[PDB]
Amino acid sequence: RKNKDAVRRPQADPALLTPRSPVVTIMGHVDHGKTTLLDKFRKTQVAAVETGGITQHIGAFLVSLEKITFLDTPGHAAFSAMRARGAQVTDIVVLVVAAVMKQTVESIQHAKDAQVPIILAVNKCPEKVKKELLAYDVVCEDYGGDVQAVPVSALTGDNLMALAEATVALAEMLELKADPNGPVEGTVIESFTDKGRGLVTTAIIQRGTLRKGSVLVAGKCWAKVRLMFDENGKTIDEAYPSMPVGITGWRDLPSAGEEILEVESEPAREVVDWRKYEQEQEKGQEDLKIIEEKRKEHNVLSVIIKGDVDGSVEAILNIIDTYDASHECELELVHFGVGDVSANDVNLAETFDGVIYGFNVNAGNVIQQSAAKKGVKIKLHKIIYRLVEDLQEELSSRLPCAVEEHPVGEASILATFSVTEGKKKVPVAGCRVQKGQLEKQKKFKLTRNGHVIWKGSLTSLKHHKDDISIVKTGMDCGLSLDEDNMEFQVGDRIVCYEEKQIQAKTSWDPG
Amino acid sequence: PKKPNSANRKCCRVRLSTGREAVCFIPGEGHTLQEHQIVLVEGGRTQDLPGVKLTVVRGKYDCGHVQK
RNA sequence: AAUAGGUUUGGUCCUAGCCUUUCUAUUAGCUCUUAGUAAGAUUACACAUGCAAGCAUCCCCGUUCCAGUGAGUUCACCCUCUAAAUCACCACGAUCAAAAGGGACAAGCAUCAAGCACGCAGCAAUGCAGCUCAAAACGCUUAGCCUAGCCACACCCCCACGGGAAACAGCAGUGAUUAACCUUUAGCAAUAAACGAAAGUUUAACUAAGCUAUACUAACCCCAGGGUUGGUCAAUUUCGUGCCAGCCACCGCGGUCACAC
RNA sequence: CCCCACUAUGCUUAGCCCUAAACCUCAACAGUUAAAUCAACAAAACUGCUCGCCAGAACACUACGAGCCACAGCUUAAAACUCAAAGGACCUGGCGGUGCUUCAUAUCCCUCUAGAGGAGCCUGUUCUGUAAUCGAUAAACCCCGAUCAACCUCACCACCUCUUGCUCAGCCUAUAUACCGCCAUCUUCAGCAAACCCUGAUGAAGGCUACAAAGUAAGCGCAAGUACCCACGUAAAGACGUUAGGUCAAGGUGUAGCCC
RNA sequence: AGUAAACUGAGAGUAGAGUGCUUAGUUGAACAGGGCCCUGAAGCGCGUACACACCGCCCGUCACCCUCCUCAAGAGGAGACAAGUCGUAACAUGGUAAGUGUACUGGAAAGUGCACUUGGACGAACC
Ligand SMILES: Nc1nc2c(ncn2[C@@H]2O[C@H](COP(=O)(O)OP(=O)(O)OP(=O)(O)O)[C@@H](O)[C@H]2O)c(=O)[nH]1
Ligand SMILES: [Mg+2]
Ligand SMILES: [Mg+2]
Ligand SMILES: [Mg+2]
Ligand SMILES: [Mg+2]
Ligand SMILES: [Mg+2]
Ligand SMILES: [Mg+2]
Ligand SMILES: [Mg+2]
Ligand SMILES: [Mg+2]
Ligand SMILES: [Mg+2]
Ligand SMILES: [Mg+2]
Ligand SMILES: [Mg+2]
Ligand SMILES: [Mg+2]
Ligand SMILES: [Mg+2]
Ligand SMILES: [Mg+2]
Ligand SMILES: [Mg+2]
Ligand SMILES: [Mg+2]
Ligand SMILES: [Mg+2]
Ligand SMILES: [Mg+2]
Ligand SMILES: [Mg+2]
Ligand SMILES: [Mg+2]
Ligand SMILES: [Mg+2]
Ligand SMILES: [Mg+2]
Ligand SMILES: [Mg+2]
Ligand SMILES: [Mg+2]
Ligand SMILES: [Mg+2]
Ligand SMILES: [Mg+2]
Ligand SMILES: [Mg+2]
Ligand SMILES: [Mg+2]
Ligand SMILES: [Mg+2]
Ligand SMILES: [Mg+2]
Repeated sequence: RKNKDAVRRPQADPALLTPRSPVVTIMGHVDHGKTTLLDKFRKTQVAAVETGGITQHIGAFLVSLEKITFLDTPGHAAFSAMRARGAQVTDIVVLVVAAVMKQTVESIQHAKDAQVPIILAVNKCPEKVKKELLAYDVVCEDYGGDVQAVPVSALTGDNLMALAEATVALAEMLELKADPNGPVEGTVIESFTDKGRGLVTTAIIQRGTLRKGSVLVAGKCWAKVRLMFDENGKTIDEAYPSMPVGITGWRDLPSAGEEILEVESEPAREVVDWRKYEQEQEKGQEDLKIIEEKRKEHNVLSVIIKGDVDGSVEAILNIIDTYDASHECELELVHFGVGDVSANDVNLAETFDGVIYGFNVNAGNVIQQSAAKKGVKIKLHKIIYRLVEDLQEELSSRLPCAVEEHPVGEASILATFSVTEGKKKVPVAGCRVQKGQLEKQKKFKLTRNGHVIWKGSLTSLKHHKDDISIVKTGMDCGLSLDEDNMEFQVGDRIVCYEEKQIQAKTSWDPG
Repeated sequence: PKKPNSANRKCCRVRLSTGREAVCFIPGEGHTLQEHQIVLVEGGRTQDLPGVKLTVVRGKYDCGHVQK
């Protein structure tokens, strides 16, 4: 098939290059003050207005100090891809460390992968932090390293001015320039479905100027740009390089992090078609292999996922894929999607006896009533770790009960008798209780020099021609089993035990 | 299939958009249909399969084309 | 169903069903160069946003129209009577057309056969006990229709004081849903409507554009794909397969020499 | 099913039940035999008028609803899933524990003679066994391919050896369900059939009566001739076909398969 | 009928090998009459749901799977799938002719009683 793909333009000519604003991404560990620092820079407060005070989305804001594009990456271990995406699209990384953690190390690794300058922000103020970072290849100027370290206090707004000065100086040193003309090149930061504006994508422009009516393609998707808005929702008539923008008009929802390229006209579709064909071919090859492998031969939790944005859905799916307890319980992902819980999700859950998990999405009264009618369980969460805990609870519920065996008593056989009762010969074991006590209700097991011979309950417990339920220590008792095949010797042992069912918890750990 | 034909016709039970479960034949040599996958099913009975009156449209949704 | 054809059987004749051949529409697969024109959500489910009703020396008039949808459904047609409206004003009338009265008026089900007051007389009091129905009453289900267009609805409670609640079945657009999916264009320059005495103003009506092989028309120096090839039915060489993989609208093919994969 | 005994029941009276292959499966009334009579069979073809009924098979004399003196009931009576048929009447053949008649001439029975099945042995086969063939294997296999295996024969097994090899290679490798070649069998039959013609309304099909009524028939077979001792008898002969009958191991050969 | 029976000889093939095969001869019988009852054949018919043709076809009960329907989800029914099992009910006078209504009975097709039908036959002069 002819190659109709739309490819990225060659690197811009030096004459066409024009200076642009810098893209700075704030990365770090959970509760290291990234959101608070961004709030202080933005002159607005949004850390307080959050569900649990956790940043669960990657947002881009155009701050005017000069102008910078700040990207707030989540600090949680769940949204690793999100952080990576920021590293892929950023020009400068502000690594915020509270006065080094796992996610800080991961963000450092992402920045090294992206080959991007790093500015250290010692929040909550330091020398110990720099000395530790020496191990992680982050060397401060005090230690002869290029990385600039700035101690700051985001809560009190201390030393932030010098932090901004260092960011501006590093941006000037980088000399970030791009072509503000020609076909548009950009990257998707997020994609979601607004009930009023359709499929919307938060993107960052890397090259060219985006305008209303521009035809864009991203992955298997394409759009005719209908509305370009900012973080506040106001329409913007142009999108210069290094400018966040919410673009509406996508015929299909692009995956987060996919490149966006402008094309000449809608009959774009061909390009999309070609890409689809390519993907099909790849899948087809895999299919062929599997099919050939077949032809040469010749406790199930099903979960629906509905998230507000594709990035959160991807993070949840990555968490799900880290499931390793398939032996005890099998976790099947029936369907994942973006948007509020809908009729198709309810039907899918009902069909497979699954459970719907809704991350930052709603469910109307009609949907809830339908789910109640069909026996579907919708579980709406606003925090990712709450959803993880709920999924773990469901998995544990699917797990069978674990029987705990507690020893109750022990008796040693002394003699074997044959009693003729009801025309039947019953073998009776005369046993002396050594430690503990024996109870009729509690189960018993037979031990022969350490080997386990029988497991069950006595058919008749009798002492001194009288039936007694509990024999104390040192009491003789004749024991008769329900199994006639069991042979009683002179030196056999009997161990009594009580069995209690206990709740079993999933062995899978999200970390 | 019913006599006198003999084969192992590749079929799949699917729940339709109408909420009804039905058996659909999967035409073509080799398929990779799995549980929870979405397909487009059309009419046209399979002659040798009693009770099968549907057919999966190859090349739509999760059902790819026949690999050459 | 026709100029008919294949198919019951060891075979023939008859009856009969099913399918084929033809023409459309929608969707799907594969494919697709241009121009003109026509047509264009699946859904009476929910709607972000922007616009869609002004004019005018103040009062008035219009916003009851146009535009939309097909949920509901023998309010549509003919006759009689006569409102509102136009003919400046009466027209001692014409045109147009409400309400009211009479008649006519979709499909399936009789395993819907009885409805249960459905009639008449009298000025009234009141009296008679009747009225409809197998020539389909009563009832249930389905459906917009008889297309220069007409009927019905306008978020639901048939209505809408009121209540539920805060309404795109106006245009552009979106969510959900479906196999089904047009631009968040411009102008009042033409016509139509509203207003004004008028120059004129307003109009998502409309006009001129946008997208789409859904259709028709026409063309291209280069640019062609889709289906089919056992019979019906136009058209197969060689390999591989070996009742397996697979194909078929019907009859059927495939078990080592396959015109059927 | 056959025999014996006995009851409900068959009968009477009074109510019910309301069904039948309740069929003469042929509606009532009026009329025609004119023709264009007429799918087939049946009990000829029709016309006018009216009523009742029917619309692929099966589901289904069913379910539900309704009505009934009926309570395991009767009447009316569907639908879903399924199939490409179901069905009616015929033609030819086979078959019948099918009728009538005539026969069987080593023959079906009663009969006549000698045997087999019982014993030992020879030999073949099945089964078992072995490292150790193959094929026939109901009549129509079983002293059969063999008018013939100690080596050879030999195609089997074990071990060893050779690679353009006795052969312008070879294979007893698979397929007798691709065949030729030679045969078994009905056959201890007498039919097969070209080319015509006629009947069936020009259907599959059928085609004889001698005081004759649609058959004629070349040819094959029977028969006749021929061999042995006759003209008798015995041989030989014995068509088309049947059993995908036997043989790929007499030989040849299609296809497929091995070539240190 | 020079048949059966008994006895003797020779040939083929082998280097040798059969109680085997082929062949010649010798002695040499008994019954041969009744019957259509048994098994078949022919002539004329009759029936036929078989047609690779009675070694045919075919019916019902007792498992699994699949679709649909009626249901107090357990179950029943129908159809397909088609097995195995128990019989052989129907198709020929199907071996008790078949069937309708109805009643009773039975593992199952089905059996029997009563009346009805030919969608059976009775062989079609006398004998
Ligand atoms: N002592 C001190 N505390 C601070 C300072 N800045 C911020 N904080 C606190 O630290 C917390 C930082 O957590 P977040 O606001 O969620 O910012 P974050 O590091 O991005 O955390 P995530 O969004 O979950 O990744 C805030 O709740 C502040 O209260 C500071 O300068 N000094
Ligand atoms: Mg934070
Ligand atoms: Mg509708
Ligand atoms: Mg009913
Ligand atoms: Mg309607
Ligand atoms: Mg609405
Ligand atoms: Mg209303
Ligand atoms: Mg609209
Ligand atoms: Mg949409
Ligand atoms: Mg369309
Ligand atoms: Mg005017
Ligand atoms: Mg008796
Ligand atoms: Mg009497
Ligand atoms: Mg009678
Ligand atoms: Mg009856
Ligand atoms: Mg009944
Ligand atoms: Mg009933
Ligand atoms: Mg003996
Ligand atoms: Mg042998
Ligand atoms: Mg053999
Ligand atoms: Mg030897
Ligand atoms: Mg050899
Ligand atoms: Mg043969
Ligand atoms: Mg002879
Ligand atoms: Mg002769
Ligand atoms: Mg054979
Ligand atoms: Mg053989
Ligand atoms: Mg019988
Ligand atoms: Mg009988
Ligand atoms: Mg009887
Ligand atoms: Mg009895």
